[PDB]
Amino acid sequence: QEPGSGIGYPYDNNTLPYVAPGPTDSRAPCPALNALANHGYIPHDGRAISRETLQNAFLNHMGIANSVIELALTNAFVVCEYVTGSDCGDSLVNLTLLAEPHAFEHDHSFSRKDYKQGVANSNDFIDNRNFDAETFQTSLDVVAGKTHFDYADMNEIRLQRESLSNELDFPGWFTESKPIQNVESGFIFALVSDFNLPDNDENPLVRIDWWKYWFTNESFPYHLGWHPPSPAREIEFVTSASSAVLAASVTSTPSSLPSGAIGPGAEAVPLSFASTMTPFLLATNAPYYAQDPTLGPND
Ligand code: HEM
Ligand SMILES: *[C@@H]1O[C@H](CO)[C@@H](O[C@@H]2O[C@H](CO)[C@@H](O[C@@H]3O[C@H](CO)[C@@H](O)[C@H](O)[C@@H]3O)[C@H](O)[C@H]2NC(C)=O)[C@H](O)[C@H]1NC(C)=O
Ligand SMILES: *[C@@H]1O[C@H](CO)[C@@H](O[C@@H]2O[C@H](CO)[C@@H](O)[C@H](O)[C@H]2NC(C)=O)[C@H](O)[C@H]1NC(C)=O
Ligand SMILES: *[C@H]1O[C@H](CO)[C@@H](O)[C@H](O)[C@@H]1O[C@H]1O[C@H](CO)[C@@H](O)[C@H](O)[C@@H]1O
Ligand SMILES: *[C@@H]1O[C@H](CO)[C@@H](O)[C@H](O)[C@H]1NC(C)=O
Ligand SMILES: *[C@H]1O[C@H](CO)[C@@H](O)[C@H](O)[C@@H]1O
Ligand SMILES: *[C@H]1O[C@H](CO)[C@@H](O)[C@H](O)[C@@H]1O
Ligand SMILES: *[C@H]1O[C@H](CO)[C@@H](O)[C@H](O)[C@@H]1O
Ligand SMILES: *[C@H]1O[C@H](CO)[C@@H](O)[C@H](O)[C@@H]1O
Ligand SMILES: *[C@H]1O[C@H](CO)[C@@H](O)[C@H](O)[C@@H]1O
Ligand SMILES: *[C@H]1O[C@H](CO)[C@@H](O)[C@H](O)[C@@H]1O
Ligand SMILES: *[C@H]1O[C@H](CO)[C@@H](O)[C@H](O)[C@@H]1O
Ligand SMILES: *[C@H]1O[C@H](CO)[C@@H](O)[C@H](O)[C@@H]1O
Ligand SMILES: *[C@H]1O[C@H](CO)[C@@H](O)[C@H](O)[C@@H]1O
Ligand SMILES: *[C@H]1O[C@H](CO)[C@@H](O)[C@H](O)[C@@H]1O
Ligand SMILES: [Mn+2]
Repeated sequence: QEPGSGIGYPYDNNTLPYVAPGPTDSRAPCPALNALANHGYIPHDGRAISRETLQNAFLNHMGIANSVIELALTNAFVVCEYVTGSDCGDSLVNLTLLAEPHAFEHDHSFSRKDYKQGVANSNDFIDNRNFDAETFQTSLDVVAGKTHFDYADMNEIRLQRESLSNELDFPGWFTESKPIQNVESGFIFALVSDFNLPDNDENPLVRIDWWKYWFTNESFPYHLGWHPPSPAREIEFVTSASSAVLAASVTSTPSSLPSGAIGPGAEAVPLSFASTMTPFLLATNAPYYAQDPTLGPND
């Protein structure tokens, strides 16, 4: 928000306004990075981004400590080298390359379509990067009629998403990605769980309106009483939440689930790609921005 608005005070004392991305701006498959870029906490054009830029942006404007993004930074730069063909040093070329499929970007996302979702031909691909309202609605419908959801609910959501993706993706494309997705499940609990409840650290409950605002608008739900977590969330919270999601009991099992879908997931680790492997072509779509309604500087 505008620095003088005081909307972030006293959790964020140095805010910048929301600015919608233009047609030439680079955006990510990540709702967090997109929100940061929309506010210029990382470059608004989504290009040439250093580790420290990202660390400071997450810590000072989102209440997310350095520990939370340590692996994410490692993987971002691995994907950058893979996509571009050369070492990206400490300048991430752009955000768009992060939508390289079967890498950091993965299938059965909460709010994005899959790279080969519903395509009639093997070589075809679609926008697996921009926010997709229809996809996100499939996630929200699992918790329809609710204001909050827990670990068990999140587990049901990711299962529903896995089921839908396995059915809709071109035969052979679907690849389960529990370790990455459920770090991201942990991310959701870290950012938009209801810290106003007395037991937030034992059984954090996500506020659905906060989640919906963040994802749909790619800006921060301050108007709904949200603020950056204080103290900043640490990696321990995230991986514990991740483990708790996958450990939660399933009361409704979707069909067409991949093998081993229900149960614990592997620890997320650094990505690696063969030097001979050519990257998949990136979707070229203009960056998404909210239009119903469009957002003002303080939204
Ligand atoms: C530099 C650090 C980060 C990088 C490089 C990064 C990168 C990515 C990428 C490539 C995806 C796409 C995966 C997919 O859904 O197919 C993604 C998704 C996601 N990111 Fe990040 N991320 C970072 C930090 C964060 C943080 C700190 C949060 C929140 C605390 C966050 C929230 C999310 C969520 C919730 C998704 C899932 C979106 C969905 O499934 O629709 N990210 N991120
Ligand atoms: C973000 O950065 C990535 C990585 O540099 C960009 O993707 C790449 O964009 C270039 C065009 O600037 C593509 O190069 C072209 O390749 C085709 C086919 O090989 C060739 O006919 C052209 O002569 C040109 O060399 C490249 O394919 C593409 N990489 C991938 C894997 O898709 C991306 O455009 C950037 N996005 C934004 C919004 O800045
Ligand atoms: C995206 O952001 C917009 C702008 O903040 C939200 O629309 C506002 O919703 C709040 C509810 O707290 C109201 O006070 C305002 O009257 C709304 N403004 C306008 C112009 O509609 C919108 O709800 C957000 N989207 C989601 C899905 O959360
Ligand atoms: C991205 O651009 C490519 C051409 O540069 C196309 O081959 C792709 O289909 C894709 O096009 C989509 O996004 C662009 C924005 O760059 C739009 O102009 C197209 O209408 C399409 O949605
Ligand atoms: C914001 O400023 C107030 C008043 O000086 C201060 O008490 C608070 O600690 C500041 N917040 C942060 C996160 O620095
Ligand atoms: C989130 O983190 C937990 C603990 O590392 C994993 O078990 C899960 O697969 C996901 O990566
Ligand atoms: C989440 O998981 C990690 C290991 O993946 C632990 O280090 C952390 O304490 C938390 O249990
Ligand atoms: C790890 O941390 C999470 C979040 O604080 C808890 O919900 C979980 O029970 C475990 O202690
Ligand atoms: C990962 O961590 C969670 C929360 O502590 C457990 O529920 C799970 O069994 C696994 O150890
Ligand atoms: C986890 O617990 C539920 C009860 O809520 C059962 O339905 C399920 O079989 C599993 O034991
Ligand atoms: C068991 O409970 C879950 C909530 O965790 C529901 O999603 C499901 O429909 C069933 O009632
Ligand atoms: C749906 O069915 C699976 C087994 O296929 C269970 O693990 C789950 O608890 C739910 O009842
Ligand atoms: C229970 O919930 C699962 C996942 O949301 C559905 O796939 C199933 O149809 C039932 O409603
Ligand atoms: C990481 O691991 C892969 C193997 O999957 C190698 O191809 C790469 O060179 C790096 O060592
Ligand atoms: C987004 O842009 C529209 C104009 O199309 C405005 O009505 C709105 O206030 C927001 O700035
Ligand atoms: Mn995805």
